[PDB]
Amino acid sequence: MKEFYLTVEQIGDSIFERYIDSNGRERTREVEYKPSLFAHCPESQATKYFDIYGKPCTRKLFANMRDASQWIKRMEDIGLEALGMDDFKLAYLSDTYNYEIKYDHTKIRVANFDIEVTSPDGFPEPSQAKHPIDAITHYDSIDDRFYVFDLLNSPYGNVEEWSIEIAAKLQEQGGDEVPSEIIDKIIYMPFDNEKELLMEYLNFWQQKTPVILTGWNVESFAIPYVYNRIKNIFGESTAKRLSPHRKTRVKVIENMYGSREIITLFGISVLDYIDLYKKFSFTNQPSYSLDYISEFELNVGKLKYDGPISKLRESNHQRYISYNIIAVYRVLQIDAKRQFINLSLDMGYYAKIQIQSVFSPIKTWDAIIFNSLKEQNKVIPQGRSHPVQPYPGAFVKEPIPNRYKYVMSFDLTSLYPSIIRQVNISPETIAGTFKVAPLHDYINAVAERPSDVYSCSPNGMMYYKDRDGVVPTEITKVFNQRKEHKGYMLAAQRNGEIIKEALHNPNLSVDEPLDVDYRFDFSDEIKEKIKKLSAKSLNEMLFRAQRTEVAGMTAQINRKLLINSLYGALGNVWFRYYDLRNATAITTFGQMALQWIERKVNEYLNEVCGTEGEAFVLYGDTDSIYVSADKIIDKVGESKFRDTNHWVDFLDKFARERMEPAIDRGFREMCEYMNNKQHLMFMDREAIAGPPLGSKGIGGFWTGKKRYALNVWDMEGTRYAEPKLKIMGLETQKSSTPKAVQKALKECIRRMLQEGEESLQEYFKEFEKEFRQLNYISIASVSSANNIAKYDVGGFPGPKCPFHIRGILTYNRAIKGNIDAPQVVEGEKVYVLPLREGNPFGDKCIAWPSGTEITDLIKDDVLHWMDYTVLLEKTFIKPLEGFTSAAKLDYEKKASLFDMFDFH
DNA sequence: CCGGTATGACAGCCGCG
DNA sequence: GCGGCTGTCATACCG
Repeated sequence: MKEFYLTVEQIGDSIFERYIDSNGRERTREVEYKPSLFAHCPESQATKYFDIYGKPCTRKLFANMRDASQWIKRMEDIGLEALGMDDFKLAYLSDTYNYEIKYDHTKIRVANFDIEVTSPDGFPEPSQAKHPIDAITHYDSIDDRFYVFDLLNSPYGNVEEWSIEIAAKLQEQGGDEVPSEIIDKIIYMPFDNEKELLMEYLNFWQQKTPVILTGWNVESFAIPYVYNRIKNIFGESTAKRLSPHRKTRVKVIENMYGSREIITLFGISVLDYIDLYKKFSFTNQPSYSLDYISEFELNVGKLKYDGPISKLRESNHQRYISYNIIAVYRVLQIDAKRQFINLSLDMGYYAKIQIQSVFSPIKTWDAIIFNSLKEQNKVIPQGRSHPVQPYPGAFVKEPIPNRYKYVMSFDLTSLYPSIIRQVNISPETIAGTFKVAPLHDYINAVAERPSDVYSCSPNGMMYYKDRDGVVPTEITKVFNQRKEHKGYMLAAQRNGEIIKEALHNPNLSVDEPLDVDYRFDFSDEIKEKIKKLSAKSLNEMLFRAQRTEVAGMTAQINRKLLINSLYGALGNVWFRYYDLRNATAITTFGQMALQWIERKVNEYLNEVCGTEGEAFVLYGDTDSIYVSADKIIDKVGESKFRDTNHWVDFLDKFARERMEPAIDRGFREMCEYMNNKQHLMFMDREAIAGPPLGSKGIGGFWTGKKRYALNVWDMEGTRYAEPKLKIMGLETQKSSTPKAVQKALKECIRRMLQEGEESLQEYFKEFEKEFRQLNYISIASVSSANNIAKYDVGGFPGPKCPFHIRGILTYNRAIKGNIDAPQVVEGEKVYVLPLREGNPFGDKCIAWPSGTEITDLIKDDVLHWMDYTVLLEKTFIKPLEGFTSAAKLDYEKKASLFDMFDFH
């Protein structure tokens, strides 16, 4: 097997590596690595090393890393450039592994653990770690076992041993519903005192030292609590043993608001699943607690207990231990579904970085490019501490707030990556500049042609058409690998079809699955002697065909993620290949591309419909245009179509045959006008919107920029049997909007587009009467709690104090003295409720932590004073007028027509 | 260490017989 | 004060 790294660290003049060797064993080694940095040299001096600009460089080899970094410092103090990879870990990875890394996850120790800490005085702060750790459940991926460490005696109670018999029983049989899947995998270890527990867990830690450390909030709680607990009882030297290299660092992470501290454990890659979820899930959640995310992903019911957390070990220790195990297991079930760990491994090895760096698009691309350039014997440029200034961005069209019956959308393919390739945008390819005219003049093509020899962007940038740019080449590569892994996935899909027919007529003798590649599809030379084989062997040849089929998509997804993350990296000042003018070029071209095609789509549709000057494109956002298909329908009449599906077919056929080539011809003209290297503005039909045929619905409406709703029938050649609502930017798609309200507004939107005015009025009328019977959680708004102390003046709302903050300061007055009550942590989101005049609180709102039921100390009175009428107006009625006034509909039986004009 | 533009809510300011 | 208008802040969205 091929050798691969696990963790990599720099300590002083030696790098510390953990790795799997040629025999599958986990090994560690200190290396006094000899790095190589690069300086500018005269022409006459010959080497094979050149920078990205094609300028000669001399490889300067250092004895140790101290000397290397001391030299960079000296180059700064005078005004010269120090070329090469300054991050010596990365340069080491590339040297030890100068080939395509193929990893085996089975050999990688992935640990996820969760601790329990009984704390009667509120949340147990990890910095102090003053309370005994009374439970640790530690799962090891290699062992496939759960290791349970259970404290039996503490200041907070003497408890009996946890029973694995009871833990298996049904909820109505004695509690604890630990699944059969993991019951055989639990290893239970009770302890007489805390010192024995921590010491045994630290010995356990030495034996099964995690390479990847995961869990929920593990970096902000579990790690720093365990480390500080051991440090305070035993000492720093004992606590530092959590690092296999015996080195730890206390790191202070600071946001734009607030500050906290984490512990770095050199020799361990920490992938907190909360951070892993937040980055890769691509959906904002009202709460980021484990129980809420588990509910979302796994559909698993509420993990319920009796009383508060701080009294659960004392009252039901059996349930206390079981809920610590399930908590670990939930993170395991989520990973089984989303694969965010395998993905972060697959991306990390591909780029040849340390796995924690995949949280940073910067570090990843910095290494992928570094790897390719290293083969070319090319030298990477120096990082320059560029200042921060926001460059211009995407174009968004202002839409007329109206109803729109029929809409066809058209989206461009990977717009920004495509722009980079089309114009050849890269640091070294910057050819020159030209005097620019207003963007409009380029959109309308009246301004003189920018250049006869160079590839151009509307911001005044010129790029060589003959050079192959470092950035564009590298993104073409990833684009090609994505394209190549279709030739592996679909190739297995061709082979997966003739298995059910192969097993339909088999002949058994000897199980002989001959070695033939699944990535490259089978030919008639192999297909002839593969169907007459054994019946039992066909199952294994299908099992490995499915293995390759998923593996093809797994790598394919990682390429798209890499594609989509490039632009953001190029726009980041801390990026090695960052250039202000280049990022401006990517974006301004996009501004042109969208408006250019808008101008072309209108001109084309005017010619075919006979009219002149009418606006067919209603809305355009970044890479997508929206076209009103009203006149196209009216051209053949609505009553001529039999069913809904018959007019969806018509617009689909029209887009395909008539509109696509018009779009295609328009962009080719733009490529020539700009003198670009390659035409890559491919725009294909996205969505087809409209009401049911013979119905009083409106089909779609806009209220403003980034706020619209459509009734979709087809999305890229896929016909929905039942129509889907594509709501974008409206309240129903916002995390702030209450749950019951969220669904009721969506239903109002559904009744608008599909059923008409009369139906909307009927639903709204009744949702008034039974509004008060709905759950109080489903009618509370959600907001992030930031800068609470900034507006806090002795527990009182200060100058310019927000509404959600005003609720937290009413909450603090309500929990006055009670250290048992749940706390509002800054950064964490909170539920918001309004309460009427005459309330026994002070202000007019109250806010409690999100994802939880409000405490019994105030639920007695809050569920009594909360103003529904104000809540009905603020969260439901006001947003509804937003929709209805824009759609030209009325939600209420009789409204005056005059109450729409601004008047005197 | 991946620009654009919406709504809610507050506070300054101007003219308000 | 009572609305209107506008700058600001905070939050959360669209690509």
